[PDB]
Amino acid sequence: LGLREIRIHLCQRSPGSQGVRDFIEKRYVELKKANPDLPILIRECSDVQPKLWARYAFGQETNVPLNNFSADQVTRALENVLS
Amino acid sequence: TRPTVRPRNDVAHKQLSAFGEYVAEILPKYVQQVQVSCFNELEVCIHPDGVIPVLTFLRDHTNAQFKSLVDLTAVDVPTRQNRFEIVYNLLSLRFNSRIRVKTYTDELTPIESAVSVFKAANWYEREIWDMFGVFFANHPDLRRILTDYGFEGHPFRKDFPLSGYVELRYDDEVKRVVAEPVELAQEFRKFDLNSPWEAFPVYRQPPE
Amino acid sequence: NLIEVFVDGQSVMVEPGTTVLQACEKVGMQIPRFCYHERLSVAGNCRMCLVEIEKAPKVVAACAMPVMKGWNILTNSEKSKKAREGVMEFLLANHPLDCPICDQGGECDLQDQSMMFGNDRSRFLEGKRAVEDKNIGPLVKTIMTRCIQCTRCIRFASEIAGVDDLGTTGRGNDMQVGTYIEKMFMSELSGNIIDICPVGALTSKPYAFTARPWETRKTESIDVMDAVGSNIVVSTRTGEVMRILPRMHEDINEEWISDKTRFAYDGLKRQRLTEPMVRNEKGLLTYTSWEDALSRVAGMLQSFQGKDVAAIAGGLVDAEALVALKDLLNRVDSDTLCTEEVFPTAGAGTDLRSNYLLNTTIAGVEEADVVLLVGTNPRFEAPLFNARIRKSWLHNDLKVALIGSPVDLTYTYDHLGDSPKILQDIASGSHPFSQVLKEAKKPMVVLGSSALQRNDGAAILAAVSSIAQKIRMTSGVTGDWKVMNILHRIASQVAALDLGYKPGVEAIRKNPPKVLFLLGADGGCITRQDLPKDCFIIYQGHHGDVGAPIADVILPGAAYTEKSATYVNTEGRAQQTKVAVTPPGLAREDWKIIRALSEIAGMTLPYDTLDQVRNRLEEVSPNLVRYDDIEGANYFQQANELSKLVNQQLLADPLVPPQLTIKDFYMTDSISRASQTMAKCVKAVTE
Amino acid sequence: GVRVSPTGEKVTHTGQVYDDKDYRRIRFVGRQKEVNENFAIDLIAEQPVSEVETRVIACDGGGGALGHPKVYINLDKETKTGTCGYCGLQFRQHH
Amino acid sequence: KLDITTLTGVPEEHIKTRKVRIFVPARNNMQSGVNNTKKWKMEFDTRERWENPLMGWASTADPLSNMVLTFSTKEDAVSFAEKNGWSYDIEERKVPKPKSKSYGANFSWNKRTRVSTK
Amino acid sequence: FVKPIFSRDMNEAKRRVRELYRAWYREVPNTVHQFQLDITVKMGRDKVREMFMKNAHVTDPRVVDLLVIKGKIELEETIKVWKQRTHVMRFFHETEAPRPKDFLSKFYVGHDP
Ligand code: SF4
Ligand code: SF4
Ligand code: FES
Repeated sequence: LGLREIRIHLCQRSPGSQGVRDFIEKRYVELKKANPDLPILIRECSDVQPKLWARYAFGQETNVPLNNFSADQVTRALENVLS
Repeated sequence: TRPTVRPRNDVAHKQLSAFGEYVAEILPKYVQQVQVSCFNELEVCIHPDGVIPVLTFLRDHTNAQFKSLVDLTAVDVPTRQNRFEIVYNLLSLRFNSRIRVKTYTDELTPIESAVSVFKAANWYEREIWDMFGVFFANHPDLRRILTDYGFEGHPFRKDFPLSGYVELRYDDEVKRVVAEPVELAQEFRKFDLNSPWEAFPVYRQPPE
Repeated sequence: NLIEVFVDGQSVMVEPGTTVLQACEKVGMQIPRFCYHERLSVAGNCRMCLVEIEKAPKVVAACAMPVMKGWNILTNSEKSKKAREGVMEFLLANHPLDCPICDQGGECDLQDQSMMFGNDRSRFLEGKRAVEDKNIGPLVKTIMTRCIQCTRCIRFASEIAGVDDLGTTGRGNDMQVGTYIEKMFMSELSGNIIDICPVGALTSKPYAFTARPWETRKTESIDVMDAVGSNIVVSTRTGEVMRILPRMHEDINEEWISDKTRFAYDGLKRQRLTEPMVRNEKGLLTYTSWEDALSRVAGMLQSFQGKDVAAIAGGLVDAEALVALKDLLNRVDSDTLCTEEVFPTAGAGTDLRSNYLLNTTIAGVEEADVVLLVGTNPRFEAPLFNARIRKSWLHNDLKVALIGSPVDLTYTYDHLGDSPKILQDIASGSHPFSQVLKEAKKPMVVLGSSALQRNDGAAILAAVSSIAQKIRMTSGVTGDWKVMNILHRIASQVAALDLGYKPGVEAIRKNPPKVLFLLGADGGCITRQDLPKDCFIIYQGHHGDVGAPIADVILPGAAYTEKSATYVNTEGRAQQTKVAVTPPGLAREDWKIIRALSEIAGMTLPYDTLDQVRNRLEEVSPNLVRYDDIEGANYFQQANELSKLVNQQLLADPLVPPQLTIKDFYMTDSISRASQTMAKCVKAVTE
Repeated sequence: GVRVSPTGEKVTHTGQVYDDKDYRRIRFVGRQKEVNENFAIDLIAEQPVSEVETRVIACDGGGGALGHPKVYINLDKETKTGTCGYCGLQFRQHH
Repeated sequence: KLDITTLTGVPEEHIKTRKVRIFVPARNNMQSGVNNTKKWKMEFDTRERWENPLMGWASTADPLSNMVLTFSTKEDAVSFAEKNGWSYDIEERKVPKPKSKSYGANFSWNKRTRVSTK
Repeated sequence: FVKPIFSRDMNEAKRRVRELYRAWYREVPNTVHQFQLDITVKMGRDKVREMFMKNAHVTDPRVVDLLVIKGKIELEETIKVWKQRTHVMRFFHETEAPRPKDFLSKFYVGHDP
């Protein structure tokens, strides 16, 4: 119930995406190391806001936009959605 | 250059031209282009807000009594926002002259009605109302010519199908003729006969 | 910079060098032509290009003479017209009187330009020559008589096709370009010559006599017969598909689509899932209304939510049906998401999306100063791309060499042995060939996607990742080059991986009853031994080949041109299909049946229109909503490589492409399989 | 002697007769389906093959401007007859 | 949004059911002529057309299906579909990229162009 | 911006429509008897209310007033005992089959969009 698939969206160039870009370039290897099971799909899409889908039980999905968030705040959301 | 070719009448082109600048003088406020082709066929612009005041002047002598509105020929080009291109063909009988003086309008512009001025346009009116939707200044009645009664469409808008959406037939238990959805058999099997490779370099709009 | 030369009146900043042709064609003026071709090569034969320069004593060849300053070019000038008249009087001096029976005769370029130029009356008084017919293939009939010594076809053939059987023969009168000897021309791009023929000399046999160009509508889209994702203009007529033509695009086909795709359409005309076919008490299927079969599968799929269900994705299948079906599996939390070809995922490569992408565009290949390939030959997966290779080989000049096999590519390539040694000797950089890899900048590293499987192909994966990283270590790379890339042959896995459903590993084929079939074209990866008990297995392909009979309670569905469902190119390019002739009978839009089953399942999908499922794609993909956007942030090999090295797999023998040779290339998907032209053609290449 | 369908009605010269399942066959009931007695196909090969010792020839279909456009049939290969693209009738160069 | 959805006589069904297609028409592959790539045009999406039970004719569904419309520019066509209330899909122009060419480029022993006999 | 047909802002227009409704709403029985419509007259008034509902999304006063221009023009043909009974019945489309907006039925019918 805690998760099945999780995924994020990211502007290729926008300032509100940049800290997140730096994050995926760093710690993503660690978080991905943490979870052999549940995928953390990531997309390059220049959708107006960086995004965070997270499926739970029976396909329901949380969706927090990542506009104007630092990578530390991003991670701050990330531990919150472990379940 | 002759047995097949139609000879070019320079003389009438000269006279029509000179008269064209003459008119260009006379009504600077609405008159624009003074087109003069080798067909001996002169043409002139009018702004739609300038429909009536020009036309009335035309009927009255200057050196051309533009008597008899022979036609209010109409064309619709969807590209231009001023899609409509109302044209006043005219003929000054005393001077045996012919001229084509056109305009433009949008869908909700109440272009001036020459009904008071010519009255010949009591129907050039209602056709070009009905086929299109070119609303007109002040006419005794805007009831439709040609197209039926309950009919909703505006064919000659160069829009919606040549068959139209409507195809009526008598029906049994209703004991009466009823309009129905088209269902054409065989369908107008349109041929695209357009030719790549321009035959007329002399024309040709630049790629720009 | 650019030299100045005058079009008739206007001054023009024309490029240094370059022909008068491109000069007039900059202002938009267009010179009459035949033998010349825009992406071929200049040839002086058939001088329709004649024009006089403003100071020219006599007319020049506009398609060939390089521009230079101080010239002026009155294309409309009388002498040039006398010249064109000189050409057309002669071409028609001996041409056959057979416009009407010509398949090209309804649209031949010779005709249009016969209208544009040349005297209306002719003055022949003797006896024209006429050559005998000269067969060069089952699928490319050649009437000849008609060919105008224009040599565009040999310059195509000898070059990009790589085959040289075609060519000139003889001199003086009764000279002919008829190829020597009886032997058929053959090529994997044999069909494209048909397009390139100005006249009716090279009329295709399968399409012969069938139709006339003006009648046809030209509905457009893209083919999925290749993973190349080539664009297409389709000449349908009267609800029937009359012929396929490529739609040009420099990033992809550059107006030279696969000969296999070109005759694919015929296969749509063979057997089709026309009506629903539910097995009876006898276990035999019978024709059935949708309410029956769909209420039945509605009776099955409410039973086994979550576990004990799976879904066999096809290779040609549209992404949308996958979207709705996985959403169905979401509502029941059925995690299973299996897909035809498996793709290895050390550190889970589905996430980075870039992993499976051919990160360099086919357009981007030309700038590479060095290119390498691994495993399957490009031509039996991307013949277009093979032509791109040979074109670069004829132009850009760079090394290429095969690994794992010496398959008969048209261009020169260094021979190399097999993976276990080569991959490590190159990963080490010890291999002299790898020393050449350090030697040259703008690297490219290709892998046959067939080798991604290879049981222990994960070894080749980590190996090649180490290789590309090592060549990055060699530096001289811009670093944004995205050296790491592969050639997918599948039309569907790339989008499913954009959605990252699963690696597609078939090891899952364990317990689940009531697996659903999407296409299910192969008898290989899946079969009914997965569940000894029930053989109940739902199906929604369109041709009945292989997968359909195994399945029960069959559910017929649309072919690709009919649906407007989208497809993703291997370069990550997104491009939707558009509607054409619509499904033949009870066949319908593919995912619509899914939304219907879900609607009966008590878990109806929130979106209604296909435009609204596309609206859903933005809230998940989110890249399917955007079409021409190949570009993105690109995750870079840093984070990528790190989990690749936290695994490692043993390398092995052997390493062979699936397709081997030409004769095996004619039967892949259900349309290519069922197409009759394919059967005749494979029997041709046999005996 | 048109080939007879299982229903018994004669097939069209372009063979296409309706299936026994086919309800549409009902239209012919009470009436007569019509198909031409004289198939052109048999009449194509019925004719003797004309032969001329020369080489290239010029068929006109019989009748100046009463037939197909003038056409130059080649006879490069004696292994085969030179069927017209129009008349459909064969030619050969006997020697 | 100057909708003329009611000002036009069109049935609401045909304006609801479908989006139209704005685009610039492609050059013939089979023919040299670039000439029709110029001038934009918009066309409605094709629908199913069942065969006539008699005589095997086409039996068209949607009446409007054969419509076609030229435009000077793309924003022009977008403006029409906006004025008229139908949904649409913009498509880009496709002028071929310029290619450097020269008569001698075919030759030269070193360039491996060479070609052959001529 | 551009010069208006007649009414400027909605109320100059809204005034015209009500003038229209009554112009129909009183006229209806006259029509019921001239053509001897078999419809109960309240059905006629209901249809009168309905055609005034289809035009609910109108927002430009030029669109409103142009619609009442055309609608009064239709009233012309109605009152003058032009048209025929059939033309009056064209508004009903009773010969036509009902349309199931439900998507599932739309699946069941045909290829459709
Ligand atoms: S090739 Fe062009 S010209 Fe020659 S016959 Fe066929 S159509 Fe007529
Ligand atoms: S095919 Fe016949 S006509 Fe077309 S180019 Fe080659 S030779 Fe000239
Ligand atoms: S155009 Fe190629 S030579 Fe005349």
